[PDB]
Amino acid sequence: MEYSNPVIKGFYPDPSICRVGSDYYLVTSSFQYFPGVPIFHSTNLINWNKIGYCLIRPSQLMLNNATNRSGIFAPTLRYHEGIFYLITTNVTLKKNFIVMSEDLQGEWSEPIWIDGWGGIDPSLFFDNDGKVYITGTNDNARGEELGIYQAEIDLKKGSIIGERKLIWKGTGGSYPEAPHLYKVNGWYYLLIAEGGTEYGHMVTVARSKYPFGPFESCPFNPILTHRSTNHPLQAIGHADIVQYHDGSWWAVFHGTRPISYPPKHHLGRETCLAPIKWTDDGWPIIGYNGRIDIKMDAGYLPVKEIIEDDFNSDIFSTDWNFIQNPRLEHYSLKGRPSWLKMRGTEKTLNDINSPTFIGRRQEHFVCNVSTLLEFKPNQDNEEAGLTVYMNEKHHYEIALTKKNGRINVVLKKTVGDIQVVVNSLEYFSNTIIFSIQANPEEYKFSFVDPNTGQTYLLGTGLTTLLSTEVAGGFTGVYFGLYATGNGKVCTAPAFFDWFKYIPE
Amino acid sequence: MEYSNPVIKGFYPDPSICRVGSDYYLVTSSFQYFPGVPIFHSTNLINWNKIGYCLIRPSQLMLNNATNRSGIFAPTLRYHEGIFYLITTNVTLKKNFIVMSEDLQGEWSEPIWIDGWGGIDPSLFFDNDGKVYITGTNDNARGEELGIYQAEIDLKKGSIIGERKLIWKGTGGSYPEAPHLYKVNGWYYLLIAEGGTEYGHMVTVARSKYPFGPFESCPFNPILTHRSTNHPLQAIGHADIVQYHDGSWWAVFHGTRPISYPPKHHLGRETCLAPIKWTDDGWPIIGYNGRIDIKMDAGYLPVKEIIEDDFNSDIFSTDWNFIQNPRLEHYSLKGRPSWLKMRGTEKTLNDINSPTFIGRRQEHFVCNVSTLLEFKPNQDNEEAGLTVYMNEKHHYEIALTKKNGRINVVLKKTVGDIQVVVNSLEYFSNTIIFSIQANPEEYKFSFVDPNTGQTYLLGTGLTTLLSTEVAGGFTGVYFGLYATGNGKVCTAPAFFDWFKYIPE
Ligand SMILES: OC[C@@H]1O[C@H](O)[C@H](O)[C@H]1O
Ligand SMILES: OC[C@@H]1O[C@H](O)[C@H](O)[C@H]1O
Ligand SMILES: O[C@@H]1[C@@H](O)[C@@H](O)OC[C@H]1O
Ligand SMILES: O[C@@H]1[C@@H](O)[C@@H](O)OC[C@H]1O
Ligand SMILES: O[C@@H]1[C@@H](O)[C@H](O)OC[C@H]1O
Ligand SMILES: O[C@@H]1[C@@H](O)[C@H](O)OC[C@H]1O
Ligand SMILES: O[C@@H]1[C@@H](O)[C@H](O)OC[C@H]1O
Ligand SMILES: O[C@@H]1[C@@H](O)[C@H](O)OC[C@H]1O
Ligand SMILES: [Ca+2]
Ligand SMILES: [Ca+2]
Repeated sequence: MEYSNPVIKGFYPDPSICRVGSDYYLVTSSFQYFPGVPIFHSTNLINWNKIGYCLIRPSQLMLNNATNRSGIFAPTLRYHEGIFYLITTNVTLKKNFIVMSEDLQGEWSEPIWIDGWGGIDPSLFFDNDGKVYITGTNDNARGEELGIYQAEIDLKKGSIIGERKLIWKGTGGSYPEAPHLYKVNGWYYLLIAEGGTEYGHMVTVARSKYPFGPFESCPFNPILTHRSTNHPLQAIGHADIVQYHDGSWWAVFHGTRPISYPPKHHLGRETCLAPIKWTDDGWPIIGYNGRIDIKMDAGYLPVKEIIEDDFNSDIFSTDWNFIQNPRLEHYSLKGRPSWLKMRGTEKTLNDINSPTFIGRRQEHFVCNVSTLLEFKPNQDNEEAGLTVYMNEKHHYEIALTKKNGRINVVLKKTVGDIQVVVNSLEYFSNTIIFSIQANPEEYKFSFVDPNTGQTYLLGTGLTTLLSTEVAGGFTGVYFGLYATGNGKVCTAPAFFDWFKYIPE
Repeated sequence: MEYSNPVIKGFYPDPSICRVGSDYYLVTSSFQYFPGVPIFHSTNLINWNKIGYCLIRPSQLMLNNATNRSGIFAPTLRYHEGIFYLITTNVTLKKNFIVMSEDLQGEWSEPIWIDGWGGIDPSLFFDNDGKVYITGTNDNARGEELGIYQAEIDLKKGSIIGERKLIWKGTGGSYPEAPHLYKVNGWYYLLIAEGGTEYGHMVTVARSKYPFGPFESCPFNPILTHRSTNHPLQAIGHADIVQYHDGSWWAVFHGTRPISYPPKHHLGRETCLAPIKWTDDGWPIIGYNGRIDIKMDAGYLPVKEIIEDDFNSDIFSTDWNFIQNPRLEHYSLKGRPSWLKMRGTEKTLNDINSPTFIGRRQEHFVCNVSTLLEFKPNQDNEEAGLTVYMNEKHHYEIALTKKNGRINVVLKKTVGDIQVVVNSLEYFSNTIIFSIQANPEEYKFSFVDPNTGQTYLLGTGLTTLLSTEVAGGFTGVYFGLYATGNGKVCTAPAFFDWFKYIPE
């Protein structure tokens, strides 16, 4: 039996996994998007269902001034004696913290801030003797030696017990990070990432008889990498290990699916799965001797996407994210029941600090995305539409607006410093359907006059100008609904009737 | 004593070196640019002077349909018994060939085509017993096994002697290439590149008692790489070894100087230098145990850029290149003596097949480039100016043109599918000076009214939107003079009085 990588497609980086009984839970990083830290459930490690998010209240998730280069970095999920612990860094705050839950169907606790614990990629390990360890990276603010640092932790207080110790510098790759500590068959294993989360990414491992070392580097490090290969999966690493309930061992990790030359990726880093074998001499081997594939052998794992939101519910679906903390008063499912009402502010998609926007990840190279908008702009600056969005300097949008007192449909692009109106046509109806067809190379932007059903191709745009390599940051493309007054508050409401996401 | 890498700055990839007495000669790849294969001279390996080019006649260099993804790939330079041999691939023709010279101050021979020898990166080795070997890569057209292939060669006939043999697959990195064979202290060394010429690039070496193997992989391969590091020099490899006349050993190779995040480079791949040490057990060590730096120890090498062309000469300087084979009738230094006259055709900078353009490499992150143009366009399509050019889809230009019968100075950009006029101002003089200030992050485009000396900032543009990572291909930015009729022949001549390139 076979499965395909990635197992969670689209922008789902830094996967951390946690087993409870015969069920599995997984979390990913979310940067500037709100709510933060998607959480998934699976029974077979292959098929994952999003249960919701971990950070859903402003007290848990302060994203003022966050961008796709900041906000929430790698989260780690652990379970002990009926309690889930989620530990992560808000890089904008420069703070590490824990939230807790006894029930993933309910909400998580207020943050327990870990004072004086710096760096990114905090992790927790519950040792068999009852001791709890926090492991993490060098603190940049301080200017510490690159490497992996560890201490005992008191979980109630969120405070370190005893001394913080450097435990391993790694094999010598850049950015030693993503540390997780495990104990298997009497050995402590320290699993890390090196090389940076781009084309040099790799997984390395060390072991010791003691939780604080000394750690011996695995003689066949790195144990997983696609560096220096032209494989369709690239930038592989940031791994977390699980033992399935049949006793077999597996790792989750992220990778990219770049296209073009030099390689460029626009779907973000995506969650992948590979089996682990243990050597006779007590080392883990990931995948096919340190390499993985798109099609993989499922071993004994039990093998087994059209999304349509008509805005009938007064609760937002779990597909939606906002750019930073939403200004709640600017979105309404109740103002006009069965529609989403959005109120544009002075902020545009070129601005980092909460523009009026709600969006969902692009999770497929080939898909069709559409929405119906009612919008009657009162003034020339006023605009609402559908965006393909990577960050504040890299986005395309098809929108209704006004120019010299005439309503126009426009295709607009921001790429770096370039802000261009690509095409503009007069439009004569109160509602419009926007439709975007995505393929690996380009987006095609069309609009439909709803009453006639007549379709019009407005223009196209390249996927590669939205790629991470071009745009910067750590994220993937989103499709979003937005409104703006382009420097002034928008005086006209935007009403979106529905949103459809149809993969090939 | 110290030197700085790169030793030849700007677009100078795939360096191959050749010693004759106490003097040294070096060649680099040139892709679609004409003339092709720059050749340099040095006495100390650090300071290189361009002597000219190897491929200067249309018979030697057929570039119709060549782009920055094709044309001339890696060249290798060798010397034997008073004759220089340059061997390379024209990827557009899909042909390998040799040109010969007994005097680098004169021209090279007609091509000797090596029939049936495919792949890229051909190399020559003159064995101590008089035998001559050609070494190269797998032939893609055929669909051969990746690896390094070798045969004996008859140099007069350009034909293989005996059998072509696979000699090494490399260590397992992608694209095993750049092979060179050497014989040192009774061992044959086969030096190659693996990992691709991007962030996974590395140098590996194998040895044998016999020229055709079996080859043993060096136990500490790779012997040079910056993969998985955040060093300012990246993508290092494609090395060629020389023994200096004091007996010390050195390698030349290329690397990039990327900026931003993810890393992006716009100066092309640049030629670097590092020392070699030989181990007691007979293996070469490059640089500081397989890593190199911007500042390097010069050992015993004897340690030791404003370019102004006023077009007084009726011969083009060695700084200038054209896009493919120039249409000679469209450039003149004699029509108006002391000026360069250019005649624009229907072809624009967006077209691959010889637009009217002459250009020189950007060789510094910080520099000021300028020219004076006399241009009186007769029609709206007609345009001449100064370009910052990476390839046909990635270039910025400041130019004089006509719109609705008014002369305007414009800043124009092509980035992927985006073609935009960024700024446009009416202009009232027959001549104009264009001035571009480059820094690592951006180009600033100004014009000067020559008689008044008044300067006007027209706009700016990002370096990263011209980077190789964004644009594609294998080259670096050029600054160019150009003219076009934008779909029609230009009916007005363009006269450029001078060109100045002033590094910081
Ligand atoms: O995803 C953001 C950062 O990149 C690396 O994957 C690191 O482990 C993580 O915190
Ligand atoms: O520069 C073009 C090609 O890239 C690699 O450096 C290869 O060796 C060369 O022929
Ligand atoms: O892997 C990442 C690295 O490449 C850098 O860009 O930022 C922090 C690290 O997590
Ligand atoms: O190293 C190069 C590789 O990465 C690819 O892009 O093209 C041919 C090779 O020479
Ligand atoms: O912090 C609280 C959390 O502990 C509980 O689970 O749900 C409600 C929250 O306010
Ligand atoms: O009994 C458990 C079994 O399900 C599996 O082997 O994983 C660990 C064991 O504790
Ligand atoms: O091919 C000729 C070359 O061999 C000679 O060196 O210079 C003139 C060329 O025409
Ligand atoms: O005599 C030569 C010397 O200059 C140097 O050691 O390089 C090789 C020798 O042949
Ligand atoms: Ca509805
Ligand atoms: Ca002159």
